[PDB]
Amino acid sequence: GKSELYRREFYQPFINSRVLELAFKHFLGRAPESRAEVQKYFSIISSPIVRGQSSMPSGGLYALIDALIDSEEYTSIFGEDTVPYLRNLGVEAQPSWNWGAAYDLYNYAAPRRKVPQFITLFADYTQPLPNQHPYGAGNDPLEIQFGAIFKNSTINPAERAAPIGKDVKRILIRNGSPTSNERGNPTGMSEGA
Amino acid sequence: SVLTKAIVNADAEARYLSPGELDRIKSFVASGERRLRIAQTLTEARERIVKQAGDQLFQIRPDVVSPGGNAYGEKMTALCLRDLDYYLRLVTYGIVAGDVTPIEEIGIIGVKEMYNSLQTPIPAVAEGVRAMKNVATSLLSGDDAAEAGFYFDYLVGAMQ
Amino acid sequence: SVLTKAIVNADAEARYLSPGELDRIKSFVASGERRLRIAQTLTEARERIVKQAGDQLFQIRPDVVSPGGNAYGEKMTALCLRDLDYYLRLVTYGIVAGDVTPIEEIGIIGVKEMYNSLQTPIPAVAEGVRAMKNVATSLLSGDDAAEAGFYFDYLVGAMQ
Amino acid sequence: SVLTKAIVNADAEARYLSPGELDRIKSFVASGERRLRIAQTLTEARERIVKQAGDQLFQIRPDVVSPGGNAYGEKMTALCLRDLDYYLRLVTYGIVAGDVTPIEEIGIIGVKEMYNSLQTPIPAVAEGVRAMKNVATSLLSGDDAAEAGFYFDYLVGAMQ
Amino acid sequence: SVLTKAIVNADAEARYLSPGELDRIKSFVASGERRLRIAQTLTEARERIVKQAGDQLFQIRPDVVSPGGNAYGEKMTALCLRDLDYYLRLVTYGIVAGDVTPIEEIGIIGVKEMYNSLQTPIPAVAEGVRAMKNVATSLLSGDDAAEAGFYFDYLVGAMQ
Amino acid sequence: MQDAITAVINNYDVQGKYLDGAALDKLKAYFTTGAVRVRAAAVISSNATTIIKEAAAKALIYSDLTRPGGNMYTTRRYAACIRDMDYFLRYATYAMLAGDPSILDERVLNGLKETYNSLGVPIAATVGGIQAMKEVVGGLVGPDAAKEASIYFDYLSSGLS
Amino acid sequence: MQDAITAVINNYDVQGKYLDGAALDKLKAYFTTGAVRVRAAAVISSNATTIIKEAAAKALIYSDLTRPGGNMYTTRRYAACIRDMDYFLRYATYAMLAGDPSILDERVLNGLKETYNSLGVPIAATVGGIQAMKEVVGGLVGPDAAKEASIYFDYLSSGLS
Amino acid sequence: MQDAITAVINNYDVQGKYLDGAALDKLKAYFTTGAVRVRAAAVISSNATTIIKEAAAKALIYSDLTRPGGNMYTTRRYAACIRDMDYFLRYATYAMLAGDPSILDERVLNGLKETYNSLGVPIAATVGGIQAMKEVVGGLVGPDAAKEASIYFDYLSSGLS
Amino acid sequence: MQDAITAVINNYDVQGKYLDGAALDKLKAYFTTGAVRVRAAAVISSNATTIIKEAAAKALIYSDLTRPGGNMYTTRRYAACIRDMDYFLRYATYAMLAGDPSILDERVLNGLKETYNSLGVPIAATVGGIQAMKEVVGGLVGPDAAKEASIYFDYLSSGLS
Amino acid sequence: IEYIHRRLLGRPTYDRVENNRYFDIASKKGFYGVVDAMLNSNEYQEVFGEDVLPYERYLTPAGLSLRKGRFGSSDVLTTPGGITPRGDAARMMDKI
Amino acid sequence: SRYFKVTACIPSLKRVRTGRELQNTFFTKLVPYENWFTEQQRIQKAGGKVLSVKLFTGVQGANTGVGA
Ligand SMILES: *C[C@@H](*)[C@H]1/C(=C/c2[nH]c(/C=C3N=C(/C=C4\NC(=O)C(CC)=C4C)C(C)=C\3CCC(=O)O)c(CCC(=O)O)c2C)NC(=O)[C@@H]1C
Ligand SMILES: *C[C@@H](*)[C@H]1/C(=C/c2[nH]c(/C=C3N=C(/C=C4\NC(=O)C(CC)=C4C)C(C)=C\3CCC(=O)O)c(CCC(=O)O)c2C)NC(=O)[C@@H]1C
Ligand SMILES: *C[C@@H](*)[C@H]1/C(=C/c2[nH]c(/C=C3N=C(/C=C4\NC(=O)C(CC)=C4C)C(C)=C\3CCC(=O)O)c(CCC(=O)O)c2C)NC(=O)[C@@H]1C
Ligand SMILES: *[C@H](C)[C@H]1/C(=C/c2[nH]c(/C=C3N=C(/C=C4\NC(=O)C(CC)=C4C)C(C)=C\3CCC(=O)O)c(CCC(=O)O)c2C)NC(=O)[C@@H]1C
Ligand SMILES: *[C@H](C)[C@H]1/C(=C/c2[nH]c(/C=C3N=C(/C=C4\NC(=O)C(CC)=C4C)C(C)=C\3CCC(=O)O)c(CCC(=O)O)c2C)NC(=O)[C@@H]1C
Ligand SMILES: *[C@H](C)[C@H]1/C(=C/c2[nH]c(/C=C3N=C(/C=C4\NC(=O)C(CC)=C4C)C(C)=C\3CCC(=O)O)c(CCC(=O)O)c2C)NC(=O)[C@@H]1C
Ligand SMILES: *[C@H](C)[C@H]1/C(=C/c2[nH]c(/C=C3N=C(/C=C4\NC(=O)C(CC)=C4C)C(C)=C\3CCC(=O)O)c(CCC(=O)O)c2C)NC(=O)[C@@H]1C
Ligand SMILES: *[C@H](C)[C@H]1/C(=C/c2[nH]c(/C=C3N=C(/C=C4\NC(=O)C(CC)=C4C)C(C)=C\3CCC(=O)O)c(CCC(=O)O)c2C)NC(=O)[C@@H]1C
Ligand SMILES: CCC1=C(C)/C(=C/C2=NC(=C\c3[nH]c(/C=C4\NC(=O)[C@H](C)[C@H]4CC)c(C)c3CCC(=O)O)/C(CCC(=O)O)=C2C)NC1=O
Repeated sequence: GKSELYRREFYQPFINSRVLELAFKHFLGRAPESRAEVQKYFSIISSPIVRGQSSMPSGGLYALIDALIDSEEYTSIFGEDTVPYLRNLGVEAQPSWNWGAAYDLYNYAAPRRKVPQFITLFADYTQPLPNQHPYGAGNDPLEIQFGAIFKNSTINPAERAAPIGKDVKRILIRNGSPTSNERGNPTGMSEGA
Repeated sequence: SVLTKAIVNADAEARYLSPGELDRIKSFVASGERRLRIAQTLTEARERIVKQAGDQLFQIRPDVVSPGGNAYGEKMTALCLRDLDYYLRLVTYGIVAGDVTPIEEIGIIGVKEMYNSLQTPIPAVAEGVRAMKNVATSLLSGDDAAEAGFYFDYLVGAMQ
Repeated sequence: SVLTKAIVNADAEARYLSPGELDRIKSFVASGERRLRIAQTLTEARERIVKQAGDQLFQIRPDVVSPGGNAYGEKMTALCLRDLDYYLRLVTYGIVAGDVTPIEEIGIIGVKEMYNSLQTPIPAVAEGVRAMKNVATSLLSGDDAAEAGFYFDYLVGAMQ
Repeated sequence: SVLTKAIVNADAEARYLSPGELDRIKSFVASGERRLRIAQTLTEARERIVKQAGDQLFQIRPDVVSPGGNAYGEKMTALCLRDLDYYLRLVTYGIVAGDVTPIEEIGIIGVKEMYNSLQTPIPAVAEGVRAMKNVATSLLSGDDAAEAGFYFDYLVGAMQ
Repeated sequence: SVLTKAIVNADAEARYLSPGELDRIKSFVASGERRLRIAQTLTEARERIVKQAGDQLFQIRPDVVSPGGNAYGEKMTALCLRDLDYYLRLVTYGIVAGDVTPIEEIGIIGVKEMYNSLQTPIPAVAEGVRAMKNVATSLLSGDDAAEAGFYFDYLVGAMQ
Repeated sequence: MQDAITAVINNYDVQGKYLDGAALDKLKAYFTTGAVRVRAAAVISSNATTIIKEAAAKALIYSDLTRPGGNMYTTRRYAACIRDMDYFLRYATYAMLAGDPSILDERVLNGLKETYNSLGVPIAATVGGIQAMKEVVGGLVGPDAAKEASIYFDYLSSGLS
Repeated sequence: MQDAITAVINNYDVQGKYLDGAALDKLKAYFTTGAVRVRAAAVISSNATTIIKEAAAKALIYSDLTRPGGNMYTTRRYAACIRDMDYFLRYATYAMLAGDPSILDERVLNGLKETYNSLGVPIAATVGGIQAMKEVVGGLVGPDAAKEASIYFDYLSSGLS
Repeated sequence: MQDAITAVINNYDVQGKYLDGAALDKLKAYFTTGAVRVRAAAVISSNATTIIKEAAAKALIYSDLTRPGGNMYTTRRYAACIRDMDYFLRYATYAMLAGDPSILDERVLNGLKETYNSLGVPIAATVGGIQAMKEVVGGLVGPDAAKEASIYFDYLSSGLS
Repeated sequence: MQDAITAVINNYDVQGKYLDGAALDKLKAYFTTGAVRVRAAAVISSNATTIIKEAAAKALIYSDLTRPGGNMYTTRRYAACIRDMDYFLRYATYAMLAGDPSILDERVLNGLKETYNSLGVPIAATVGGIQAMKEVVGGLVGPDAAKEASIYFDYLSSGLS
Repeated sequence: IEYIHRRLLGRPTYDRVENNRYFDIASKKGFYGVVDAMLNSNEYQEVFGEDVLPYERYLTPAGLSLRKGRFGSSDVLTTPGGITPRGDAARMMDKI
Repeated sequence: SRYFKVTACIPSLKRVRTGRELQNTFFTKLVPYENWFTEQQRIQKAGGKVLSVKLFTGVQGANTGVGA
């Protein structure tokens, strides 16, 4: 884990918040399961020195890998002799509060996703609906003069969904005078310019 | 319900509810106990209503239980009876709600496409509903009969 | 300003600037020193203008500074004079910019809603602005007086 | 209160409470909840009601706040507003009691002598009470507005 | 709270609430009335406690209110007193919750980083919390004084 | 959007059951409080502008918000802010009438946080204004509907913050 | 996860106010309803297994779920039930010990619909099973404590469907 | 968008200050160079197509870009690249006339980098073409406005890179 | 990641070309400013905490962000915001040293916008803090490397917004 | 459909109902059904009338943060009643 | 492919427009056959008067050759 080969491969191209999610799948055979876990491991990664006992060779990736390997969970399942293995549906009891996110991480296309997913998902659970298209978040094109961009969701997966329902009315900014939004002023397109 | 319809118009016009709308809500909540009574009576007598409406629809058009008919067979006719039970439950919901939002959102939008896909006679279904209309109005007082039959006629119109 | 208006029109048309637009830009840049001098004069005479505007305003509409009046009390008249100073500042901004864009963005759009919420006489504020116009035009030469009076008149008209 | 006016009336004849009086005491205790709610609603908005009533009064009768006026000056105006607050308090007391017995003893008997000694315009005070009635009825539903305004009209009639 | 610390502790083992945990939850619900009363008593005297504690702190550590002090100036002193009020609020939250779980997440994690960035003396803040503890314990009976003071010593130890 | 009655009907229909005693008791629980809700809504509608005026006076204006550099500076921004206050008041009234914050979730708070962050609006100041409006509304309506009115203002404030 | 005590504090902290009369009334109400919750939790425990068996017999078994094709046709599909259940108990026993939905939304009812949609698992059936346990626990627990247990079970069923 | 005059006006309006000596000095500094900007804009508008022709000839064509496998291969892509080059030239002229790059920030650069990354357009080649037009325009306009026009081309190139 | 030298090397290796005179000018242009970058990096590393403190005092604190309901309310959120500021400063220094924003794209901007959208963090306020840090760093390092420092802070701000 | 809606009418779609109405037309009549249904709306006649060209009317906050937003917000969030030392040093310097 | 030559007069009562609405109030225009229904209903609902309608493109009784 702390070798140069792993640093060049799973620490360079990714964000810290994505490096946590990849290290969880690599050294623990599972995905991060709670928002408090992500805060702890990110605060472990982010600081230059954390130290545990005595010595301070604990920076970023080195400190995070030590924290992951010395965890209570690791030395209770893959203790001291066993190469860690995927604890997917067959092996253990599967949690359901991150089913779709975790089974995307377990796939071998997981490193191809650079946008963090688990910290976003655990943040979405405790906040109102984000404003986007009622369908997936990649359905609204870039707002340029003549682009029609429409990010692909296959070139670089950044899939984001949200239960929108049918009566949720989007909030749009008025490109002009604020008091003519047509939601608090039924006749606003007919007053001046 | 009437609350939802009033709130939708108020939100559309960007204004609080009018005194007339508030009076309408007051009258609707006043009529709530009567509406509950009609719904309870129909719920208690639903099975007999379903069976009689089915018999009436079948002897109006027996072709549906013919070899080339959509409802030929025991399990083929049980589905038609279950559908009639479904619309009876929907009209009970509409009676308790006070207007046809639940019925509209549950059993008439896309019903043309669904029945075209299933190759089932929509006008035959309408006559089957009207049989339920007759059987249900036979078990209520005059103004309760008018109240339930208004929703039944709404379903009949919405079918075609 | 004039540059913003011309460039916005050309960009919306997806075109280079017309020679007429270039001529108006040349005229605006030529008149720049005179506009700056007028703005300097108004800025240096800002306090006397506001005080005299307050005096003729309170003379013309004494009910405004009266017990059931929006600006009764020493701090309520302080706020009225502060608003008059704000509008004089916006008039100087408009004179320097060469058009009414800064005045429209900063102190006209929504003024009806704000003053209705605060319960203040908009015609009274218009009369105060007119008094400011008179006091300002008494301190300028004829061409400069007309040039500033155009913006003062637009302010009075827009507050309507 | 209603209880005092009923019990003492059936005590001047040396009899128990009348079977006609084991009524409207009853309606009083029934409507006590609404009376308490109305009094609380008036009490919460005491400052706004007093301020707006004083504003309307000073517009309609500006002679009092003139140099030859009884309420000329900042503290003589403060005293006028304090009197208006006193009468609003008495109105709330009357509303909770259900009778104008407490307000009568507290602020009506001898009011003519007091205001004649102080040289204050009693018609002006009555108009101030009317303005307070308008501001109060602007904050209440129709039935509660009528109930509060009926006591307000009692004050207006008594100050006469 | 204790309920949080007990239910989630018996959820990490996939069992129901232990019989050892169908206790001190019970003691907490028994002492809930006393905790609420103590919290209300502290909340009622929040301004006196903050003022006297700030006074004692500024006497004990006058260097902070000197020219080279972090809290020099009237508004810098206002911010210090606001921080003391914040910590009193957190102490009341801890008292009502029955555990230092809420105050820990609200105002302890990262406090070292925040105060080091702002260049504030953490020992001075700790002494301020101690002064608040003394003033609070002066207003309470012995048992309640100990109960609140124990949370106060928790804050003092955590800011260390 | 959904209300008490439609919520009961939908949560029985999705499980395919008929109206049982629990749903019936829920619906009479809504029915018993019909008059109080409509009376409070009428009072709020009649006193709409005064509530916004008093809330703005207590929480927003006469501060650095209305001075230059404040977000509420300029007539355009002042009008937009009072329009937002009217938005919150009217939707709180709708939620109080319907007995359900589903309308608040669907048509008020969805994306409002990100929109305010994009525009630079002070969310803390908005929550303070909402609480001032809640206090004024609780004063006007009285104990009868004070709690029911306050719960939806509190829902709006908790969603925003 | 939050209880009433933590919920009130969290709601009063984002707006930076001390605990006022309304907060002390809510906390007082929870503290007064703090013994029946503890007793009914123990009653739900011990008799947990018989509750699950009775609920399964009442709703799940004796239907298409046991015949060939059902999602409880064989054992180990039957065994994933009793499990699946024992949650919906366990949880909501936690809810009616630290009474607030919160836990039921954060641990049990969150993405459960997605997992069931990816694994089969008839949601209507597993909601009827929930209502069966609601009836059995209302029967076992008592008259007054039948409610708030009915509240948390109804919340679980409604959220799932 | 903003020009120099509106930028100064907004910068003082946010502080609520009347125009003082420094603001008047900035305005005079703009007004002194008014005619040079207009003459440079007229020259650029007159030589628009020729500037694109030399810029393409010196920076893009006769390379791997125009051959098969090159991004600028095929008539569609060639027309697209020249249209983009024209857009850059026109908005550079607008920014030079207005004396402020806010129009470049608002109307061109917004999302352009993400768009070019998505389409596979070589940003390095685009920057090279923009610099080629910069040299040609500096040659045409002369010492008077060469640096003034050049700073906005450098702005576009730095915004893309 | 890649610096200027490696960027030129890959740009030639993709064409399979020996490095030519133009690549030599690019490498020489980087090599000319080698020492100034090292001095600026040393100064920034020595004054890291002071820059963050001054930028926070200028752009973040004494606002509604720090008041209840704000995003940076509570000690945890304050520490997180200053940690993010330190992240931005450190990666800006790395980008200055490498002479290429590739490390900024790889290790900062990819997905940070969506993470901030999910968390509710004010991106506009964050970019304002980055700009304040840019002003302070430009003050400290001096005219020699002020522009080179400022270009990468502008890159971070443009990528975030 | 979502992109054509922005071109023909100046705003993105509001509702799932609004999206589904055009979707269920596109599945029966195709591109001409969508475009004809969009151009024949009551909203088009009410807003753009018969002489006015369509124009951009609304923006999403994500798009609005792209046009503006570069270099962030310079205003600094001010908040009412807050305690702030900003400007005091400048005022003291001017007084001196 | 048929069209319609339509002359109509639309008065705007409650708006009161400040500048040059001859070209908006009274006008003659060509409309396709498939849109004449919607255009006529737009004119009717605004209180307008349909002065004249002409075929101008097609044939009176074409069974074929009239495809959109
Ligand atoms: C009077 C009965 C007529 C009839 C009916 C018929 N129905 C089916 C099959 C289905 N009908 C439904 C209906 C509904 N789903 C809903 O959600 C609602 C409203 C709430 C309705 C009304 C569905 C879903 C089915 C599919 C099967 C299923 O769900 O189990 C069929 C079977 C079709 C076939 O040919 O196999 C019939 C025959 N047929 C008649 O002749 C009567 C007039
Ligand atoms: C007894 C006072 C001590 C002291 C304090 C001091 N604090 C500040 C500035 C801030 N303090 C806070 C605090 C908090 N934010 C939170 O969320 C919490 C948890 C509830 C706390 C405690 C914050 C955010 C600030 C920043 C400014 C702001 O609030 O907007 C200052 C100002 C220092 C400066 O340089 O400006 C002081 C002086 N100083 C002392 O000497 C005492 C020991
Ligand atoms: C100036 C500070 C602003 C602010 C910030 C803020 N951030 C968080 C939480 C997180 N920030 C990050 C950031 C990063 N991860 C990365 O990999 C990188 C680049 C390498 C960055 C910049 C992450 C991942 C988190 C989430 C994890 C966590 O919670 O620690 C928070 C906390 C939000 C919360 O309480 O949930 C804040 C407040 N807030 C402001 O108001 C400032 C403008
Ligand atoms: C007022 C107390 C605070 C404040 C507000 C403020 N808001 C805007 C602009 C907008 N506000 C909205 C809001 C909504 N649209 C919706 O559909 C809903 C749900 C009901 C809400 C809440 C929107 C969309 C905008 C932008 C588009 C528009 O104007 O319609 C402004 C103006 C910002 C500007 O100048 O561009 C302001 C000032 N500001 C404060 O300081 C108060 C705390
Ligand atoms: C003065 C001639 C008239 C008058 C004015 C009056 N104004 C107020 C209060 C406010 N006025 C403003 C104004 C503005 N804000 C802006 O952004 C602009 C554009 C530059 C303006 C003009 C505001 C925001 C307020 C609110 C208070 C504040 O500034 O914080 C009052 C006070 C009303 C009250 O109820 O307190 C008054 C009296 N009144 C008259 O009678 C004159 C005709
Ligand atoms: C029983 C009444 C119904 C039913 C269920 C069923 N479930 C599974 C499999 C799983 N169920 C879960 C559930 C959860 N995980 C959680 O964390 C929680 C909340 C804390 C829940 C509710 C999960 C994750 C699985 C998969 C992993 C596992 O088995 O533990 C099955 C098995 C499906 C299969 O054969 O693959 C079944 C059958 N079936 C019925 O018929 C009822 C309607
Ligand atoms: C030309 C020097 C380089 C080049 C360019 C190239 N661009 C496209 C396609 C598009 N370019 C744009 C550009 C803009 N949209 C805006 O709003 C602005 C600023 C206002 C710009 C500059 C867009 C949106 C597109 C996509 C839509 C379209 O194609 O019109 C292409 C075509 C790619 C393709 O075939 O898909 C090309 C080739 N190519 C080079 O080799 C040069 C370095
Ligand atoms: C006034 C002296 C006489 C008079 C006039 C009158 N006119 C209308 C309505 C319209 N007037 C216009 C005019 C124009 N439209 C244009 O495009 C232009 C170009 C500048 C002009 C001059 C038109 C077309 C209308 C109809 C639409 C509209 O109202 O704007 C009315 C109202 C008619 C009605 O009720 O529909 C009246 C009364 N009436 C008199 O008594 C005077 C002799
Ligand atoms: C292929 C292996 C296999 C079997 C056999 C199996 C059995 C099985 N038997 C069941 C029930 C049942 N089974 C029986 C009875 C009997 N059972 C017997 O094997 C005897 C022949 C008989 C008693 C003499 C009864 C009575 C029930 C109802 C539950 C109860 O007893 O309360 C159930 C519960 C669901 C239901 O009611 O249908 C299962 C899953 N599943 C499997 O995967």
